[PDB]
Amino acid sequence: FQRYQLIMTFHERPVLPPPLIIFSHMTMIFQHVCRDYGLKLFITDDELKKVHDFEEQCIEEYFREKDD
Amino acid sequence: KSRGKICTIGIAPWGIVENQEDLIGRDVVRPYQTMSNPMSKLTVLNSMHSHFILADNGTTGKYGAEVKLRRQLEKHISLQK
Repeated sequence: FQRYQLIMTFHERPVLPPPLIIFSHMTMIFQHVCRDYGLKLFITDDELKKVHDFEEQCIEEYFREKDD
Repeated sequence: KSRGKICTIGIAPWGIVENQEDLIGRDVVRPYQTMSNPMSKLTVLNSMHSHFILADNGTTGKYGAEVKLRRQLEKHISLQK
């Protein structure tokens, strides 16, 4: 279960390690005055329709198998 | 009770559908209502039918617009190898 938290907390971290992370801390200030993957996955309407059809097929098969 | 699909094909005249409209969307999913009103003098399309072929001769509210096409299609598919 905690593998997910490990992966997320290393996905959110800056690249540079704490010995030289002071550079990544300074650059955040410069971007202060100014998720394609890793968290989510954005899809078009055709892929969304295909996913919905797949999911309804899966739930129908699940109920049918349980009854049988 | 069972898996798998049956290829049921309905060849119906266009003039007897309860909603001639609400179906004009070309190559796009269109909702359809199965509820029937006995005073509408028409009939609704039957669900659990995989494919439809709506044949129209220009009239509305009368049968006889699909028998010849259905027989011709049966003849042509009978000769198919």
